[PDB]
Amino acid sequence: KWDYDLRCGEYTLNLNEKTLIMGILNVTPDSFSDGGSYNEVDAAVRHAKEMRDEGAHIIDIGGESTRPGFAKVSVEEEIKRVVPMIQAVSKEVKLPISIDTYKAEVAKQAIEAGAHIINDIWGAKAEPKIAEVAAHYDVPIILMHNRDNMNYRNLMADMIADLYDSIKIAKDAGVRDENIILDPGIGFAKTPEQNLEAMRNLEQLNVLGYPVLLGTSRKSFIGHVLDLPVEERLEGTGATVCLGIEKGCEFVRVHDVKEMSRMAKMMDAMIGKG
Amino acid sequence: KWDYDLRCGEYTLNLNEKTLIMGILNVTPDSFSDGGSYNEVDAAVRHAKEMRDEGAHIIDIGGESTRPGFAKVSVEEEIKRVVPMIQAVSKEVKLPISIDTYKAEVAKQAIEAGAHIINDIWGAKAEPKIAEVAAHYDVPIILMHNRDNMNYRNLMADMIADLYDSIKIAKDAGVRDENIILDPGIGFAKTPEQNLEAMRNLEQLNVLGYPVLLGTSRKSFIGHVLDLPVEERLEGTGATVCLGIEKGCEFVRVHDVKEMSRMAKMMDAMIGKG
Ligand SMILES: Nc1nc(NCCCOc2ccc(C(=O)O)cc2)c(N=O)c(=O)[nH]1
Ligand SMILES: Nc1nc(NCCCOc2ccc(C(=O)O)cc2)c(N=O)c(=O)[nH]1
Repeated sequence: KWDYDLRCGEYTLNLNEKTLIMGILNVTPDSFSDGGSYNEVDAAVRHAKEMRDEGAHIIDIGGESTRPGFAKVSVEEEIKRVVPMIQAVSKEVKLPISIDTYKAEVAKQAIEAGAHIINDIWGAKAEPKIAEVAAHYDVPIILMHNRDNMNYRNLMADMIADLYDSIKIAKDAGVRDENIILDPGIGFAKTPEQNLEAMRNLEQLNVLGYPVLLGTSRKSFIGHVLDLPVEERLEGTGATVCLGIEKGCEFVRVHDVKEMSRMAKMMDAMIGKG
Repeated sequence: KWDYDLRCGEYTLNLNEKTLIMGILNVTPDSFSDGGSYNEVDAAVRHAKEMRDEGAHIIDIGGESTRPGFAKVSVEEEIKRVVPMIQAVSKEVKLPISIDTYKAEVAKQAIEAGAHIINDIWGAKAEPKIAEVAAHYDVPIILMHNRDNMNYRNLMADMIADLYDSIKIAKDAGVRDENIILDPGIGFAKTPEQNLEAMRNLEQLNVLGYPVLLGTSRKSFIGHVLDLPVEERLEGTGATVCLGIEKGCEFVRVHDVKEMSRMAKMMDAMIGKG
């Protein structure tokens, strides 16, 4: 399949050999500072080493603006939190880092402080200027599907159209094709039922010709199906990661790294990946 | 898909609604008797109730002749062990029971003592007379793929041919089509690599037009891929059960019932089963 590797500055990721595990960094902010305090940076570094030891290939690190139950946060604010965490994890853990942000100033600073991949939940549509940051630093950029409504004419046809609008924004900024990753955005502007329909038809995403990241870890559509709370979603999650790899994804973005790494590796063996 | 239900005397199994979990009964024999002692029958009954409570739809119970690290055992011997266990589990747990045996006298006695399904690892080839027991009691019969060599010309073509030889034995004894289940026999007369090749191509088994049971729970091909001991094979197992359901299986035969039931149910939701 892939005739190139994902170039991540110091690191190379081969897309043919294995499904790549991206581990979700658990960020617990210190009640008493706006960023860079010992307890919260040390929590982040130890969690990254755990994930590295359990099999992660990329560490994903987010600021308050994109991470669930928080209010919106300033750009100045998001940078103080996240940049000390990038610096520490980057020096201390030998894996590429993706910065999860949709804001172009936050992406730029995160890269300067040692990030390799940009993870955008708005697919360059919130701030088109982020695709300019990508092209300049020449870093991979994940363009996730998202929209500000759930009025689909045909769920998958529309998702593909919305992903191409993202791809067009990126390429018009000089983003090289080999620095584009797509994401179907499970959980984002989709009913519980639309989420399962996108799972059921993920293979259609491969016609665009770019690697696909999948992120279903613990999402509430799992809780919809199984009737289970967030901490009881492991098995449900593992089902979506296996279906996702049978359907052609190159990455998955998971909390339960040790578990999902074993499922990934068994699946790779069976489909004949690598 | 299925225009009929699996009729199991007292119980009916709908093949369209859900993947059916068959739970593997843990049989720990009493050092001091040849069968029917309290400790070992009570262990069996409590394990069945655990599996019922965790989501199992069928309980699978085997005698010494088919269960791994034991020597061959007599017919008289296999009946004393297994028949007290059938009687107790059957009265006490409200689910169909399958008797795992390839011997026609053992199958007959197990049914008389309350079993609903026959599970034959030799596919009626060890003792063709078992298909006569099936037809008479009019019970479902699982015909697993197995052979006495690993000289395949084309693994899957040969498996399908060997399964049809089984089906021909069964039908020539008066086994109704609706009482036939096939099994690709993962682990049986196949290298670690042949096992993955059968996983990769299980969907071909559906051309025969019968429900398919899959049993990969903890098998050593998982240990081959992941380099993990028997008790560390949960994630590997879950991968094979999901690929198996994406490929059209109606049953899986599992040790880890609670876990594999959640994965089964998420998968059902995504493929649109039920
Ligand atoms: N690209 C991509 N990013 C994602 N997330 C980035 C935005 C922030 O999302 C978070 C979701 C969960 C967590 C957490 O549980 O700690 C932290 C952050 C996806 N899912 O949340 C996804 O499916 N794909
Ligand atoms: N039909 C069918 N029967 C099977 N087994 C019946 C024969 C006895 O096999 C056992 C395998 C494991 C265990 C156990 O771990 O307790 C007990 C019995 C399959 N796998 O072992 C299979 O994949 N399909």
